[PDB]
Amino acid sequence: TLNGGITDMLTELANFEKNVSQAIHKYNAYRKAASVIAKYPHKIKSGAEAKKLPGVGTKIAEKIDEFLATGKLRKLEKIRQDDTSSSINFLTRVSGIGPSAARKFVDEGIKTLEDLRKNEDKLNHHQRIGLKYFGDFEKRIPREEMLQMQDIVLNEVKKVDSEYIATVCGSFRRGAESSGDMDVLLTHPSFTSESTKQPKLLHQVVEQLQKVHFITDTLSKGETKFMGVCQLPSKNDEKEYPHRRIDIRLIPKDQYYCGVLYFTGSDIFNKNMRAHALEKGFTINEYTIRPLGVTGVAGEPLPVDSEKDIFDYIQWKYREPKDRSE
DNA sequence: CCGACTCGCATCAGC
DNA sequence: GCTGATGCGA
DNA sequence: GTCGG
Ligand SMILES: Cc1cn([C@H]2C[C@H](O)[C@@H](COP(=O)(O)NP(=O)(O)OP(=O)(O)O)O2)c(=O)[nH]c1=O
Ligand SMILES: [Mg+2]
Ligand SMILES: [Mg+2]
Ligand code: NA
Ligand code: NA
Repeated sequence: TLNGGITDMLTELANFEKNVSQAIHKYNAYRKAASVIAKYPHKIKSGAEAKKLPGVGTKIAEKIDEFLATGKLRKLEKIRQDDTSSSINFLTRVSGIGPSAARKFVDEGIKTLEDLRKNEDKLNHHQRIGLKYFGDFEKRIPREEMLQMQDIVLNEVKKVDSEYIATVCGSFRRGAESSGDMDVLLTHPSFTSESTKQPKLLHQVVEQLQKVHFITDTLSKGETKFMGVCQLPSKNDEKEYPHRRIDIRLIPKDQYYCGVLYFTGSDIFNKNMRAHALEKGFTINEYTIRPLGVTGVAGEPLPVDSEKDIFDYIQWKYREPKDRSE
């Protein structure tokens, strides 16, 4: 990271606009600029140099020049001193508490960690578990642990039905040396885009993982998406592993490649690829890639037989998962 | 100059 | 209960 | 906040 200081500054500004200003497009603007600078293979010398990159306009160019000259940003220094901003930015770090709820909690005088802990009855379920594992959820997961978790999930899933296929995506599939959480794609031949020949396909998997005490908590749970908490087993006299966030996503089996492309990421890579898809006259979700008729409505799903096919349509060279970490 | 920047689950308002 | 919007998150 | 039209 040749420009770590610059990208940190931009990320912190992105978090401000998202959590405090509640301006999601400014959040995305700052995160795009941070991303494009992160992969820039030179140590940036000026805001003008950075301005040539796509996503870096005039305003960010000015802030880069201020940072390079002084090592600080006065706009950020003020934001850090603001109490409401500081309180909201902290509260939103609890999973389940977004910008809206964070601002509402502050109005009611709930703005610290002990505040949250004494007002548990004013949290919904997701928020209560997010508070419960606040410390754990901010810890990274070494790939070594990710490999153990993959081993458990894939085997427990096989025990339920051998026709399941569990694929670990996210930063792990991109080959990250450490991950923020675990992301699992799930397929079963009974569930396709044409029909669902078996009920509770995701349920049975979740229940099995609970049965062996891998899954410990549930944030949300529906037909196709599970969002919860898991933990590795520790041997005798060991300090326990931290509790980890786990997402499980059931996708129609015939729509695997669109699914695995989506969940592999990164999130900014997905935004860029889908934006590029639009400019090429296609639209992409986790299910399909569809053309746009000039009238502006999506047409019928095009044939997809690999991840590369999706790249081919929008005229991108194929990029390995390890080169999608934007 | 300025419109525009994919979806699942929880929860709530309105009927 | 159903529908559609909002919040939050992947 | 940025940018393509
Ligand atoms: C947050 C987010 C995620 N995704 C997709 C891309 C991610 O790689 C995938 C899993 O989300 P994640 O676990 O929050 N991101 P990650 O696995 O790439 O990185 P890490 O968990 O922080 O290590 O979901 C989106 O398509 N839009 C999003 O806004
Ligand atoms: Mg992840
Ligand atoms: Mg995740
Ligand atoms: Na630029
Ligand atoms: Na949060």
